[PDB]
Amino acid sequence: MWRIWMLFDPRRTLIALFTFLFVLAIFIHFILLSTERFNWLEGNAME
Amino acid sequence: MWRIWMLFDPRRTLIALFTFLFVLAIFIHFILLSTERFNWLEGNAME
Amino acid sequence: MWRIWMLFDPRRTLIALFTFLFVLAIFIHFILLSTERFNWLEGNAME
Amino acid sequence: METGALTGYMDVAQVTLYVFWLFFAGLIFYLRREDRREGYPLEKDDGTPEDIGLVWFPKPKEFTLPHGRGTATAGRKDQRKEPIEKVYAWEGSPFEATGNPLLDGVGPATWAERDDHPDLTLEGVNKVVPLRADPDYYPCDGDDDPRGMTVYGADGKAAGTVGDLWIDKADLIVRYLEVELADQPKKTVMVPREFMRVKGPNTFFNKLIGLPSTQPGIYVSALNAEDFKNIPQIKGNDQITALEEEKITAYFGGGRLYSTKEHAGPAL
Amino acid sequence: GLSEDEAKEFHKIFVQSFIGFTVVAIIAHLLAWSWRPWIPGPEGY
Amino acid sequence: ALLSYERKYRVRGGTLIGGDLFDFWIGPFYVGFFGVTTLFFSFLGTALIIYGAALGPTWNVWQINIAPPDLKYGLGLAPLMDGGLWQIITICAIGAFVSWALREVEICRKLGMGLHVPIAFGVAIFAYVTLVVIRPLLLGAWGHGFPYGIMSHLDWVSNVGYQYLHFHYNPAHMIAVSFFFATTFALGLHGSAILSVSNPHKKGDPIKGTEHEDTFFRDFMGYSIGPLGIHRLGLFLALSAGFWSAVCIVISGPFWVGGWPEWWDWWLELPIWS
Amino acid sequence: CDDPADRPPLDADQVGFRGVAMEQVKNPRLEDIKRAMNEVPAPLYPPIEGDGPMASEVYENVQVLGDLTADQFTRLMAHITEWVVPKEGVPEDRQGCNYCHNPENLAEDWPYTKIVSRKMMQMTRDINSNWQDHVNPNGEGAGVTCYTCHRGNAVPQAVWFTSPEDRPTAVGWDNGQNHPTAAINYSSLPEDPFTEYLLEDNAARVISAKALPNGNASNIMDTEYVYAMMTHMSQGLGVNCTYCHNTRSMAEWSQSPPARAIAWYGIQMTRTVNNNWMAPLASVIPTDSSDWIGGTEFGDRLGPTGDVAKVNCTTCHQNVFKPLYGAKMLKDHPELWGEGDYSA
Amino acid sequence: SEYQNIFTQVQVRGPTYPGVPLPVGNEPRTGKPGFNYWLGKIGNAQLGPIYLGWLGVASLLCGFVAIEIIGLNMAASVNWSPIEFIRQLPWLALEPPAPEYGLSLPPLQEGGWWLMAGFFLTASIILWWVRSYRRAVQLGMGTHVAWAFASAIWLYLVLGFIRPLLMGSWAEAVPFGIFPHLDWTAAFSIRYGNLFYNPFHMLSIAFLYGSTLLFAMHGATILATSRFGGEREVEQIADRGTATERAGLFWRWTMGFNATMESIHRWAWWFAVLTTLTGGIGILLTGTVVDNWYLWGVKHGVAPAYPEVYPPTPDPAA
Ligand code: BCL
Ligand SMILES: CC[C@H]1c2cc3[nH]c4c(c3C)C(=O)[C@H](C(=O)OC)c4c3nc(cc4[nH]c(cc(n2)[C@@H]1C)c(C(C)=O)c4C)[C@@H](C)[C@@H]3CCC(=O)OC/C=C(\C)CCC[C@H](C)CCC[C@H](C)CCCC(C)C
Ligand SMILES: CC[C@H]1c2cc3[nH]c4c(c3C)C(=O)[C@H](C(=O)OC)c4c3nc(cc4[nH]c(cc(n2)[C@@H]1C)c(C(C)=O)c4C)[C@@H](C)[C@@H]3CCC(=O)OC/C=C(\C)CCC[C@H](C)CCC[C@H](C)CCCC(C)C
Ligand SMILES: COC(C)(C)C/C=C/C(C)=C/C=C/C(C)=C/C=C/C(C)=C/C=C\C=C(C)\C=C\C=C(C)\C=C\C=C(C)\C=C\CC(C)(C)OC
Ligand code: HEC
Ligand code: HEC
Ligand code: HEC
Ligand code: HEM
Ligand SMILES: [Mg+2]
Ligand SMILES: [Mg+2]
Repeated sequence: MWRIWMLFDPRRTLIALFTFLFVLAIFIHFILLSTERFNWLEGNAME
Repeated sequence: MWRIWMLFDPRRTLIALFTFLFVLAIFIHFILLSTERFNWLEGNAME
Repeated sequence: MWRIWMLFDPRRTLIALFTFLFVLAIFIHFILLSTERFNWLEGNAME
Repeated sequence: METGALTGYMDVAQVTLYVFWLFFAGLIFYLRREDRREGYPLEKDDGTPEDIGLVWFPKPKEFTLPHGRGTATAGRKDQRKEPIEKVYAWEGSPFEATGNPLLDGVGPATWAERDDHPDLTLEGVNKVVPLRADPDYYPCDGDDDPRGMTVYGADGKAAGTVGDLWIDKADLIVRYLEVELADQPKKTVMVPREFMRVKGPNTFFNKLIGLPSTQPGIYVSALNAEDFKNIPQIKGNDQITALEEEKITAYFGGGRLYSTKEHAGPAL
Repeated sequence: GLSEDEAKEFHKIFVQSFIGFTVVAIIAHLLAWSWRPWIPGPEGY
Repeated sequence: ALLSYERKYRVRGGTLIGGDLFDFWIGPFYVGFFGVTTLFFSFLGTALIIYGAALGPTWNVWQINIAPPDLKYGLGLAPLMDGGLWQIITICAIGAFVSWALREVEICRKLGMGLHVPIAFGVAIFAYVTLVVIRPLLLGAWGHGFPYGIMSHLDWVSNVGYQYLHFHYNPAHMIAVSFFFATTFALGLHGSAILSVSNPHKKGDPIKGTEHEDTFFRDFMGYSIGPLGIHRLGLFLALSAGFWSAVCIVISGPFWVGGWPEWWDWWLELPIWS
Repeated sequence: CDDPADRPPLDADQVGFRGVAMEQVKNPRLEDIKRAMNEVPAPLYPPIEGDGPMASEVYENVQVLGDLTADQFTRLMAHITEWVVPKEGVPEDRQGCNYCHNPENLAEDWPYTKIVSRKMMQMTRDINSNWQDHVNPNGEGAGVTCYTCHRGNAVPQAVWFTSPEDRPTAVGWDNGQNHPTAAINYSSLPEDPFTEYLLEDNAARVISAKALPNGNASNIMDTEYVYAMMTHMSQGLGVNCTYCHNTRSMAEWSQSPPARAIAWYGIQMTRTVNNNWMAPLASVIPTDSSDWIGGTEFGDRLGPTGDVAKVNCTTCHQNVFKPLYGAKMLKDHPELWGEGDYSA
Repeated sequence: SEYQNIFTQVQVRGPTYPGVPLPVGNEPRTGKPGFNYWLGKIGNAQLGPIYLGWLGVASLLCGFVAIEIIGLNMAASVNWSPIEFIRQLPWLALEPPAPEYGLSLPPLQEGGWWLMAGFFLTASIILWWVRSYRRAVQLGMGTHVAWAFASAIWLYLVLGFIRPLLMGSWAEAVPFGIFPHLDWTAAFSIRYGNLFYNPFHMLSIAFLYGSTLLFAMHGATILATSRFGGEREVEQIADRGTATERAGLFWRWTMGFNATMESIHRWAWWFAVLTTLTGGIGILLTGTVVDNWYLWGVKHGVAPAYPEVYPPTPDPAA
């Protein structure tokens, strides 16, 4: 599995991976803020 | 089936496959969110 | 029929065929999702 | 006060509009200054300079050229003696050539004093070269190869045959046609691409349908076949200088007025 | 431009990680089915 | 009076009409025969517009309105104060615009240039005559032309647009707007590209050639059309914007009377998804 | 393009000042078809203006036609049969004037149509009396009969139901718009401006009264509802926006043609009939959809939400600036004049 | 019949140009450049290579997320029917948030998706802008593209972000749809009293007309002088030739004044950017500081008064 860096540049992959992870993290945080139950700022009552 | 890598370049195949897999995963999650039964964030009752 | 690969390049044919099959499969799944009877996620009653 | 109001009648939108009018007036004034970087100061019909002031005429713009060619100054004054005479004495009168305007570089045949050095690519080699000096470049398949076709003048008379193609390395396009003259005093002549029309079986409506060309060749409506011999000659081989480019293209530009005379005189 | 030895080695890693992806997905689908099955039936849930 | 390089080009010939008699300059302007006719039609049209402004209710520049005749006058000439003045000015405008184009032809011939500019201006003239002649002719009344006023013809555009309840849904208008948006987008890119190479980021840097121009757009958007292509495409987009504008207004009324969104029911009612 | 196609020659009427482009260009060939479609059927026989026994005395179950002479009562029965009962596709037991009646005894309100017809009798006379500001603008209006909004059909061809509320979904929210709808010209405008303005009392006004901002809470989304409503009004009358507006000054009533004022009364009158006459019918019209005369062949009597088919401007303008091109059909039927005068 | 320089008659083929060597600190260019015959008919035949650095991949990913949110929501609006998706595609949209939520974060049911798509589309556009800046600097060229791009972003930002921020409602913003955003455009003018009377809308149109006019002039002028090498504009700027002289003289003799080869592109640059610059200001003014543009026009003596062909209609609602 270490051979994955034989095919892909470790620097370029890390840039692409970090960009993907932050975009996904922002996407998921944004989706939760767009829900009634999981908006920790609005604080709607459970159930 | 190892001969598929004599035809397909492993690098661009992996880039295409990973981009392919993420789009399909995003599609299915979006489709489930659009339904009443499988929207886990909203959590409608069953039956 | 084995001589079609002397005319069709196996790499480009497989790429076009695999892409075509996935697009068709998504097309058919989406068509069924739109129908009332075959929407397996909505679960409309039969008959 | 109303939310947008300023002085009862004045409002924010009105003063914002006037702020732009000030900026636009300054921008037009700035743009007109840039327009005066070439062709100024103005001169009278006899050559006497006109007064430009200082708020309009900007300081000379100095472009540093690549390839160690030095620096270039906008507003270069051409030094060649003008072989023209004013037809009338009043200002605004046309000028008449005191000789042959086609060869003297006057009117539509006028050429500027461009650099006497060939244009170079970023790598540093000549930009415009004949196809004989670089086999790495070839005419594209699907386009008729001018090499071999006979070149016809404006009067329909044959003027020569294409001997080579001069191409631009930066932009993969034919720049000039090297034409071996049918009439000989091997004298070759340069025909710019924009002054010629290719009429082969691969141009369009002929490759699409499959029709052969009835009379394939290179057609030049700018000059008659007799005037092809006087097209300015390039000093060297496999290299064309920017000044030589200007003189060849200026000679063709004046052909419609001085060679074929179809623009000479009113239509009706 | 892959030689036969490297093609086999890529396929061996490709197959193993494909199984790992599929096995994790299989577990995810088993958990999803135990949560809410997605095949309606004649009555439709 | 002359640019430093202008004297050699101020030669005789290239005219279409008049030949020698009108072949001269007044300051920077070349006159020619069509320059005289341009001045004649421009002065006459401007004087009649100012006369209509004087006889109008106000001297306000935005509010001056030379309206066309009533629709009841049809294709005939109305009284001057009842839209006839607009009809005369329209003829003067067409005479001035065509003379201006033909004047540009003479200047093009005198300089050895191609006729691209007068032809491109012809598209602009075609749009005007579509608005002021062709569409009124197809509708059967000169009163369908737009009025000659800075703000009054904007009211005309609004009312014609809402004569079809949604002018955005006009298919040719959709094409024409995209071309107008495309040519401005291309113009901004092209002006930026030429300025970027002639004005490098670091002051007093070597000037960049066509290789840098191509490389930037290949680096940026993956394709560079080249110095020749951008002027071909830019002229094409600008002329397509002018041409499809004429099409969009000429089909509104003469060839379509209902709401423009109605027209799209052909697409919705296609037998493949009816 | 349309049948007949839009091409020269064309007709154009100018409503505003010259050059303001306040005009309507329409197809003369399509106009000829519309004029043929909007031809008023001739009355069966002239009105019985003479006196006689009252309808309430001869017949026992008369609630709304109590002021009618027995001869006038019979004349109205014959005409409404021609106006409402279609002579094509009706079940055998509801043909002729048995559509609203039990043949054995006519005093029985067995079919729901008779109870509905009673409500429409009051609604038609209420329109002709209390809404003359629209249908009789200055004493010379055409008025309204049953044929005006029915045109020989059991159910008017132009009706509207309240749009059912979309299921609350996390993905795919459309906000009641973003789909091509024929009622609003196949645009993406809100599909249901009718309930907003023709059911509840909402003024279709969004434009501020002063140049600078003030207490105007109207947002862009609710002008799209006004736009959708005005698209229907223009489409339902076969006119354009300039028929009622100088669109450069759209809110300015001083620059609007007088047709706008009449159209305003049409909005008030259409809202009133939808609330006072159409909506209460839900308790009368059977919901089984098999008890409807002819089933669903004549059209849906109820909507997805169970609401009654309500009245549009298109309901009985039917793409004409005036119903039946302003033909005075009500003048020949004094029985449907409640309190207004429609003679001559 | 002479050659009009509309289509390249003879294309030549050779080695593909990989671009000028980028300085250290830049990613390698991606793709294998190839020649397209039909593209070479009008301009350069070479397609690619492209530069995909961190900004390029980040902008592509952010733009992909925004497009997916829009596309999947429009697909969900037609019940995931691909037939209805294609048929109704111009009519579908990702609707902006409901007005009841103001500037607060809306749920997915009532416009939460629009805010995410707008956020990721804005991030994609912003990352594309700095990429436009960076690609110019790395080549040593001036950053004229980035600042012309910033003007376009300025109007985009005020349309969907800045004006809704000033109005305190995301509902004021533009739907992500083809026809619905035309409906929003029409409704915007209707709501605020005939945006024709917005003076900055007038200015934006004058520059939009002028930009189209300028490219019609400039494109035709360069094509008419390309026979003298007019298309090689940067070479003409550094070393003026007869093509520049003829181009300037044609316009000097026509309208009495002219530009240079460099300064015409300054006219081109400014007319284009002023279209969105004036337009963005005009959009920012309406609703915040002017609420009825026609009434603003009558207040400032802009709106013409027309003779009454009918008596003024009293408002029946008192
Ligand atoms: C009934 C309709 C109204 C009207 C309502 C409006 C409204 C509302 C607006 C305009 C605007 C304008 N109007 Mg107007 N307008 C009217 C009539 C006209 C008429 C005419 C002859 O009738 C003309 C010529 C115009 C022309 C114009 C332009 C001058 C101006 C748009 C500039 C521009 O190019 O931005 C277009 C470019 C952009 C908006 C974005 C720029 C680039 C961005 C960054 C693109 C990003 C691409 C992205 C990454 C792609 C992926 C996206 C995803 C796939 C989703 N209008 C009438 C009066 N008009 C705009 C303006 O600013 O005016 C003040 C504006 O907001
Ligand atoms: C078709 C592509 C675009 C285009 C192209 C184009 N326009 C051109 C050219 C070209 C190629 C020229 O060569 C020519 C020129 O000389 O440019 C400087 C020109 C030109 N385009 C001009 C304007 C112009 N172009 C416009 C549009 C466009 N032009 C298109 C978008 C517009 C718009 C949309 O509003 C305008 C206002 C001029 C600056 C110029 C033509 C000058 C001309 O015709 O000169 C002779 C006439 C006069 C000097 C005055 C005549 C006055 C009349 C006798 C009376 C007034 C009549 C008029 C109808 C009044 C209307 C008033 C109301 C509308 C307020
Ligand atoms: C001066 C004002 C004018 C102007 C100027 C202007 N526009 C500009 C610029 C300039 C100067 C640029 O430099 C910039 C540009 O890039 O130009 C080439 C741009 C631009 N103007 C654009 C559009 C545009 N401009 C417009 C208008 C205008 N632009 C004005 C008229 C308009 C209109 C009228 O609405 C539009 C639509 C773009 C072409 C571009 C900016 C593009 C951008 O920011 O993109 C960011 C990245 C993305 C959104 C990527 C999304 C697409 C990907 C393909 C996603 C998918 C990834 C992956 C392939 C998924 C695979 C999935 C499959 C496996 C299933
Ligand atoms: C596999 O892929 C499939 C689904 C095919 C994908 C295909 C998708 C398709 C076909 C998509 C089609 C998309 C279309 C047609 C889109 C049309 C878009 C149009 C015409 C848009 C026009 C105008 C829109 C504008 C001007 C929107 C502007 C929005 C802005 C500026 C939003 C800004 C939002 C921000 C900055 C959000 C910030 C987040 C905050 C700060 C609020 O967080 C609290
Ligand atoms: C049927 C019961 C009607 C409905 C529903 C609506 N209208 Fe009407 N309208 C109706 C009649 C019989 C008449 C004729 C009155 C007359 O002058 O003879 C009208 C008239 C109008 C007009 C005036 C037309 C003109 O040229 O002046 C307008 C503008 C009008 N109606 C508009 C209108 C609108 C917008 C409606 C829906 C909200 C509407 N009407 C409903 C009968 C009926
Ligand atoms: C337009 C304003 C109308 C006038 C005038 C009259 N009617 Fe009507 N009617 C109208 C509508 C929109 C509907 C549909 C209501 C529904 O739920 O479908 C009706 C319906 C009827 C019916 C019922 C038809 C059926 O269900 O089979 C009848 C019997 C009927 N209308 C009769 C009727 C008569 C006799 C009228 C003149 C006095 C009359 N209607 C006027 C709209 C309008
Ligand atoms: C007559 C039949 C009309 C036609 C055709 C159109 N409109 Fe209208 N509009 C009409 C009336 C009577 C009213 C007043 C509504 C009320 O309840 O008071 C309106 C109102 C509008 C408005 C709102 C005006 C305001 O003060 O905010 C707008 C924006 C509007 N109308 C636009 C409009 C458009 C775009 C039309 C063409 C498609 C259109 N209207 C047609 C009457 C009539
Ligand atoms: C030619 C066929 C018809 C005849 C002969 C006829 C005859 C009559 C008679 C005699 C009555 C009075 C019944 C009584 O109270 O004793 C009556 C009432 C009534 N008819 Fe008709 N009718 C006919 C068609 C219709 C139609 C088609 C409708 C529906 C559109 C209709 C609607 C009514 C209504 C609503 C009443 C009750 C009147 C009231 O309550 O004021 N009739 N009809
Ligand atoms: Mg819905
Ligand atoms: Mg909308």
